[PDB]
Amino acid sequence: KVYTIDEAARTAKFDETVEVHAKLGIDPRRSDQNVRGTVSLPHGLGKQVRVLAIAKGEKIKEAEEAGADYVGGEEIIQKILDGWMDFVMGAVGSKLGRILGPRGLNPKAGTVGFNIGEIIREIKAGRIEFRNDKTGAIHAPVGKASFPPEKLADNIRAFIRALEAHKPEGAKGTFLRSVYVTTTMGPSVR
Amino acid sequence: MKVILLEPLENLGDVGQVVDVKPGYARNYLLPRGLAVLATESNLKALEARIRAQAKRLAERKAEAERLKEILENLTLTIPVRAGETKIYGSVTAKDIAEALSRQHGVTIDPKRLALEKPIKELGEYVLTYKPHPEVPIQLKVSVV
Amino acid sequence: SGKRPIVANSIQRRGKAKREGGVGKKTTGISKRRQYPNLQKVRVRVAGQEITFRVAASHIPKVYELVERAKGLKLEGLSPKEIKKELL
RNA sequence: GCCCGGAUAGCUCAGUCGGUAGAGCAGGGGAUUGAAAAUCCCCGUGUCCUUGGUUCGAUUCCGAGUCCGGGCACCA
RNA sequence: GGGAACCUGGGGAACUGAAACAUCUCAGUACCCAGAGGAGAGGAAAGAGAAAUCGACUCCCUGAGUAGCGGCGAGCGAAAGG
RNA sequence: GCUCUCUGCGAACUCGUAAGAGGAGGUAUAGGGAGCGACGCUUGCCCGGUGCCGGAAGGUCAAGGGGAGGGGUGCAAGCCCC
RNA sequence: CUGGCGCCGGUGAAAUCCACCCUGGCGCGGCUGGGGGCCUAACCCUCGGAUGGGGGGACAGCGCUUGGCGGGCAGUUUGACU
RNA sequence: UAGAAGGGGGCCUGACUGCGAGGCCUGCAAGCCGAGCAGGGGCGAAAGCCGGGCCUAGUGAACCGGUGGUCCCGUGUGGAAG
Ligand SMILES: [Mg+2]
Ligand SMILES: [Mg+2]
Ligand SMILES: [Mg+2]
Ligand SMILES: [Mg+2]
Ligand SMILES: [Mg+2]
Ligand SMILES: [Mg+2]
Ligand SMILES: [Mg+2]
Ligand SMILES: [Mg+2]
Ligand SMILES: [Mg+2]
Ligand SMILES: [Mg+2]
Ligand SMILES: [Mg+2]
Ligand SMILES: [Mg+2]
Ligand SMILES: [Mg+2]
Ligand SMILES: [Mg+2]
Ligand SMILES: [Mg+2]
Ligand SMILES: [Mg+2]
Ligand SMILES: [Mg+2]
Ligand SMILES: [Mg+2]
Ligand SMILES: [Mg+2]
Ligand SMILES: [Mg+2]
Ligand SMILES: [Mg+2]
Ligand SMILES: [Mg+2]
Ligand SMILES: [Mg+2]
Ligand SMILES: [Mg+2]
Ligand SMILES: [Mg+2]
Ligand SMILES: [Mg+2]
Ligand SMILES: [Mg+2]
Ligand SMILES: [Mg+2]
Ligand SMILES: [Mg+2]
Ligand SMILES: [Mg+2]
Ligand SMILES: [Mg+2]
Ligand SMILES: [Mg+2]
Ligand SMILES: [Mg+2]
Ligand SMILES: [Mg+2]
Ligand SMILES: [Mg+2]
Ligand SMILES: [Mg+2]
Ligand SMILES: [Mg+2]
Ligand SMILES: [Mg+2]
Ligand SMILES: [Mg+2]
Ligand SMILES: [Mg+2]
Ligand SMILES: [Mg+2]
Ligand SMILES: [Mg+2]
Ligand SMILES: [Mg+2]
Ligand SMILES: [Mg+2]
Ligand SMILES: [Mg+2]
Ligand SMILES: [Mg+2]
Ligand SMILES: [Mg+2]
Ligand SMILES: [Mg+2]
Ligand SMILES: [Mg+2]
Ligand SMILES: [Mg+2]
Ligand SMILES: [Mg+2]
Ligand SMILES: [Mg+2]
Ligand SMILES: [Mg+2]
Ligand SMILES: [Mg+2]
Ligand SMILES: [Mg+2]
Ligand SMILES: [Mg+2]
Ligand SMILES: [Mg+2]
Ligand SMILES: [Mg+2]
Ligand SMILES: [Mg+2]
Ligand SMILES: [Mg+2]
Ligand SMILES: [Mg+2]
Ligand SMILES: [Mg+2]
Ligand SMILES: [Mg+2]
Ligand SMILES: [Mg+2]
Ligand SMILES: [Mg+2]
Ligand SMILES: [Mg+2]
Ligand SMILES: [Mg+2]
Ligand SMILES: [Mg+2]
Ligand SMILES: [Mg+2]
Ligand SMILES: [Mg+2]
Ligand SMILES: [Mg+2]
Repeated sequence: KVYTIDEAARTAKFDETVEVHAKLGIDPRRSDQNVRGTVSLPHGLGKQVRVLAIAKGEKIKEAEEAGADYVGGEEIIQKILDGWMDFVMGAVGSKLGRILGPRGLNPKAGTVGFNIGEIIREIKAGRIEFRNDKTGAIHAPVGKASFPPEKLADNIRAFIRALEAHKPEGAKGTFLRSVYVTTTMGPSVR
Repeated sequence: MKVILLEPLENLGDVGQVVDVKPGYARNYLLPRGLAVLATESNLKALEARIRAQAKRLAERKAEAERLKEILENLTLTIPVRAGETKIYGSVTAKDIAEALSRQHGVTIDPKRLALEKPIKELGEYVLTYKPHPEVPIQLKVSVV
Repeated sequence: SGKRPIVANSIQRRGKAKREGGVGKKTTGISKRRQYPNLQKVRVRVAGQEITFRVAASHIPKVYELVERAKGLKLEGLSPKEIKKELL
């Protein structure tokens, strides 16, 4: 309706299963997609994200008190390597090939937050709020969302997952909205 | 081709029904056989005429069947039928149930429309219903002497 | 060829062009010859009595409208003039 | 100059909506045969055009490059 | 039905020119036909075109061989405004 | 006189813009076109190329249908274009 | 759901359920298209003179438009040196 | 023409941009040579040499279009079409 009807999501449990499933358009010419790492988002979700810090044996006091549950160092590089079940996720910034214990035993891992001062701080914002959701080959889209606890607040999907419209060449029309999850899903103009 | 049907047809029958047909069909069948006419304002409005004009003129015997029912519904005649206890001597027909009524109050009643199946022939307190469509139950109080 | 209501028939020309388009390179013209555009005629039989017109068949309808006029006059053999004329 | 299909064994051509590279013929080794064919057997050999990129991996999927073959329109 | 031309409409060439020729030219000319009359035609804006603009139409002088059109050849050629 | 061939009848074919006419008040033992040329004895081989006849597949193919996608404008809906 | 949890242990990738979607197919609906039959009423041909009866029949015919064949006919071109 | 225009090697890209005194040849219009100035470069310590090739053949006015580019024009204004 008009813009959106966040409240329209009126059974189950904590309905955090809300999403942005609006369609898309393949890549015009030589291109693709990519979700902005930790897409700001005017929300916090009240999540205790288990942010992993590719630190070492020195950053084990603040890497934990910066918004992360737990953090490991280099005594788990080739330690959690003798099992296909032993091994968030950051990475050693710069040209460092962190792709040694991360290039083998496939999940999600790329760019992260930088701060050669300490893993924790009062300026440790944006590192437990939003994340990503890029191309899906079949049709990317498919984003995240808060839960059944907000009026027009849940309308973040807009200037956020919707304003994600920033990376794209030209050979169609990025559209065909649809929002929600784990119950059903409606749709309105974007 | 917008046209007004006359004879009832299949998929387009109700007369006076404005329906769109193939130019040709209209031109070489419906129109030539006088089964319809060109939905031209001229005829179209003239149709509306036969529409309202009769849509109320038939809704007339409906406005009077109501400005009637409100009286024969409460009013009872009471016939001075010469009888003895049960069996009457000369059954009371509508014409009497009408005569003894029109010439008793001044109201006109059809010696057929009354919706009667037999001239009774047995005193009592009879209550019936006039005709057609919505009914107006007139009652009759046949006494002796 | 005639016309009834409507009216007659022009005499067009021609164009034999053998060329690009002006959306690639030029476009020259082979020959102009005198064509004759006959006026898509067509005949109509109508009930006024037993009448026949040769409507420019783009006006066929006008035939009827003109029929939709009971000028109040018995036989005359043709009764077209009135029709085709008291017309308009 | 635009629109189509292509490049795979020596040759002629296949093919999964990503998992092995396969036919027919030529050619060689054998049987049979008056002669010569036709039959009958076993193979032999691959950067799947060149580059990247996609994917855990690509004959294949997409970008781009070169050669090849088909179709259509121009030509001052 | 007739009438020297003149006029309006409907039809409508070629020779020539292009130093050949087909577009183009000659030319809407010659001619044919219908019709009008002392004239015929046109004529009171669904106009013009850049002017806070003009104000039916027709004729003459300009505008102007300009603007343009054109195998951008030969050659053709306005309108507004005054 | 022989052969090939077209023609089922509103024939084919010819004339005419048309109406219509001829064909023919005929109907395949009839009409039209072609070539050879009484009669006798005969009339070989070649469908590569051309023509004609035959082929409800494929190839190519103009309007038109179709709209992936793009462009010009506006604040917009839209209007327009390829 | 009203009895499967869900990780399992492994696998590149994990199963309940909700989604939006790639591939292909099926089933009702919108809007456009093709081919087959039947009919009559336009149109056409006929019928002791029919406001009709037969035959043909949305084809034919004819208008506008597309592309093709096309010396049947027309306009032309087919250089110079020597 | 070896007192190199020939043979080899190292760095290069002047097979530049703006221009152009003065001439050769010559019916026209074409063709040819060219010192020097400016800019920003190459090679050499330097003087210097460098606007293609030892030199003369290897080529085609205009018109009509095609691709780019840009200070220009763009029909009342802006943008477009051109
Ligand atoms: Mg294991
Ligand atoms: Mg898709
Ligand atoms: Mg051409
Ligand atoms: Mg029409
Ligand atoms: Mg009249
Ligand atoms: Mg009129
Ligand atoms: Mg070419
Ligand atoms: Mg392909
Ligand atoms: Mg292939
Ligand atoms: Mg090959
Ligand atoms: Mg292959
Ligand atoms: Mg091969
Ligand atoms: Mg083959
Ligand atoms: Mg074989
Ligand atoms: Mg063999
Ligand atoms: Mg063999
Ligand atoms: Mg062999
Ligand atoms: Mg061999
Ligand atoms: Mg050998
Ligand atoms: Mg053999
Ligand atoms: Mg063999
Ligand atoms: Mg091998
Ligand atoms: Mg090979
Ligand atoms: Mg390879
Ligand atoms: Mg290999
Ligand atoms: Mg060429
Ligand atoms: Mg006179
Ligand atoms: Mg001429
Ligand atoms: Mg001439
Ligand atoms: Mg001449
Ligand atoms: Mg001559
Ligand atoms: Mg006078
Ligand atoms: Mg006068
Ligand atoms: Mg007048
Ligand atoms: Mg103007
Ligand atoms: Mg003048
Ligand atoms: Mg002229
Ligand atoms: Mg003037
Ligand atoms: Mg005869
Ligand atoms: Mg014959
Ligand atoms: Mg003959
Ligand atoms: Mg002879
Ligand atoms: Mg003999
Ligand atoms: Mg022989
Ligand atoms: Mg032959
Ligand atoms: Mg043959
Ligand atoms: Mg055939
Ligand atoms: Mg089309
Ligand atoms: Mg189209
Ligand atoms: Mg638009
Ligand atoms: Mg399970
Ligand atoms: Mg959906
Ligand atoms: Mg899909
Ligand atoms: Mg597919
Ligand atoms: Mg189906
Ligand atoms: Mg079915
Ligand atoms: Mg019949
Ligand atoms: Mg009949
Ligand atoms: Mg037809
Ligand atoms: Mg000739
Ligand atoms: Mg001439
Ligand atoms: Mg010549
Ligand atoms: Mg000579
Ligand atoms: Mg050197
Ligand atoms: Mg000179
Ligand atoms: Mg040279
Ligand atoms: Mg040299
Ligand atoms: Mg020229
Ligand atoms: Mg030209
Ligand atoms: Mg304008
Ligand atoms: Mg303008």
